[PDB]
Amino acid sequence: VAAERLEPRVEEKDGYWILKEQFRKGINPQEKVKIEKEPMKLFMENGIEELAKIPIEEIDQSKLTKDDIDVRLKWLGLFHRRKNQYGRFMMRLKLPNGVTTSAQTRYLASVIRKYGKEGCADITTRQNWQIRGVVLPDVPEILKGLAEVGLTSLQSGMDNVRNPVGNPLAGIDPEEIVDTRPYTNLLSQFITGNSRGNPAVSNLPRKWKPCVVGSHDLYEHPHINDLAYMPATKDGRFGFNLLVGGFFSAKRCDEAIPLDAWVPADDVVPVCRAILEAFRDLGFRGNRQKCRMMWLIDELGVEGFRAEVEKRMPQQQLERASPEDLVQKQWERRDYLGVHPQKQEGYSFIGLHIPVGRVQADDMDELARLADEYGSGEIRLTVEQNIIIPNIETSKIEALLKEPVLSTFSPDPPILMKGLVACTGNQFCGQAIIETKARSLKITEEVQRQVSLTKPVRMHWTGCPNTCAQVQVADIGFMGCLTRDKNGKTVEGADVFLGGRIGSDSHLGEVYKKAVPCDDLVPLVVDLLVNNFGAVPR
Ligand code: SRM
Ligand code: SF4
Ligand SMILES: [Cl-]
Ligand SMILES: [Cl-]
Ligand SMILES: [K+]
Repeated sequence: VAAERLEPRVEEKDGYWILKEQFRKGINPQEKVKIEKEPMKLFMENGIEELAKIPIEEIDQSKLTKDDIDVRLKWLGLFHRRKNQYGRFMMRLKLPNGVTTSAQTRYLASVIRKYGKEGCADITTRQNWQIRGVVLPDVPEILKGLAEVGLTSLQSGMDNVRNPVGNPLAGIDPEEIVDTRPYTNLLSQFITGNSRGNPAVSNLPRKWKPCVVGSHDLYEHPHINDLAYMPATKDGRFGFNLLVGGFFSAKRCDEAIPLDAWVPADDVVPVCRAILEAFRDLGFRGNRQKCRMMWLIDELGVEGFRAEVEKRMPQQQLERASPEDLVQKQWERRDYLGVHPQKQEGYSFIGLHIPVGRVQADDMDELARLADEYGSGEIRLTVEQNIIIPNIETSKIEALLKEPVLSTFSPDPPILMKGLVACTGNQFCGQAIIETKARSLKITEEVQRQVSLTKPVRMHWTGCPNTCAQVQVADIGFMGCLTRDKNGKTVEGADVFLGGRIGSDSHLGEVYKKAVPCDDLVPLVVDLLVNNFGAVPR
């Protein structure tokens, strides 16, 4: 690699970071949008106030403003559902470590409630909240309301740092390695500039995902993150070994690889900054499918990339990885649904199943009520789109289990439901090829009616090749497609994936059978479960 390849391609100009004039040739259309107007100005210079007053029909009449609502607003966590819910916006938060409060939950519920049939909310595969139904004129007030309850939606979509994922059992599990909350909190504060915006990390070549590991279970899925912090002692000091480059895409799925770097615990933010600066400064900005950070690592080689991180560390120091980390390979992933004792004597947490992560305003209020009556007003989200309510005095559990809402959001649903994960799908998502959430519930219910089993089989349903529901991690995965019935009629289908493993012995699954009509999946899945997962016909 020539020395010229290492010239930073962006520069700071008036508080924002822009592509240098000599690096603008051949860039993709999204890069052109970012050059035409800095997206962060919508928040940091309050551009949203005037934009929100323009009728959407007028907005659509000029490229600049249409790009504002369809592209730039994703820097404020707002996602125009142009195709499938025209004029409405999904809104996505920062929620480091999946931690929310009852007050925040009620606030989000009050927002979606206003929108009636156009509103609802979802737990995401990054243990995050999305709300739906938002209209542009309400955006300024919603931004204010979020801030009032201690939430931000900054930099949650497009070419930004995604929600920092941590251990859902952080601080409460007798078996945790290290509480991940302080680190995910710090990362979120760094990324968003303490909820004011951080332009230094908002003009990346592409999305970028971080997680901090604190569980032997590896609930955080470090193998699929762009940066994963693996807890490790080195020379008698606590810190993290670093894995880099994990990502999924239609084109390519790759597990994270060692950077061959260890940092002391206090260097979590400095090294996040150094890696992001290297990616920002040096990453390809052509074909969007070749812009994720792993592509830069392949171009420079991992050592070449490492040197770029190192030069951007304070005092330009970056130690090599510790030979061992603290994660025990002898481990069985633990079910967190149901009632479990905390490390604090006399306290329990309860994991509740949220069917395909979907909730209405009334459901959110009820969950918030439970967290107040039984817990400490805290609700935690998980990457399987479930919830945990921690800090419940154990003597209260008997009463809790009798609460009517637990018949819907159950501490002990059937085993296949426990592991079921599904993306948004075509109810709202314009990329989706099929409907996912309703279909996956229906099929899973029919399958479980036919077979019993004891193995915790994890089924993931994703609506298109973007694989937001991570079919490549599933025991059985379903990727949306259109296919044909016996008469040659167009029908919704799924490509079925097998072979995904999580935890320390991770592995990426691959397509096993293409183009199966959705109406034909039940017998296929029943047979797979009996033949490969020890299921028994009822
Ligand atoms: C909500 C969520 C799925 C879910 O039901 O939980 C989702 C939703 C969408 N994703 Fe994603 N992604 C979700 C996690 C993921 C993950 C999984 C993960 O992070 O572990 C991936 C695969 C892992 C990865 O990217 O490395 C993922 C891969 C993408 C991709 C493909 C990325 C690529 O490099 O090609 C896009 C489209 C793109 O960027 O080209 C996409 C684009 C989208 C958009 C924003 C497209 C759009 O504007 O319509 C989806 C919004 C639909 C909607 O209305 O909800 N989404 N997306 C997840 C929100 C996470 C969060 O809170 O931030
Ligand atoms: S996998 Fe496809 S259909 Fe599902 S939310 Fe992501 S982009 Fe939409
Ligand atoms: Cl996005
Ligand atoms: Cl759309
Ligand atoms: K769920």
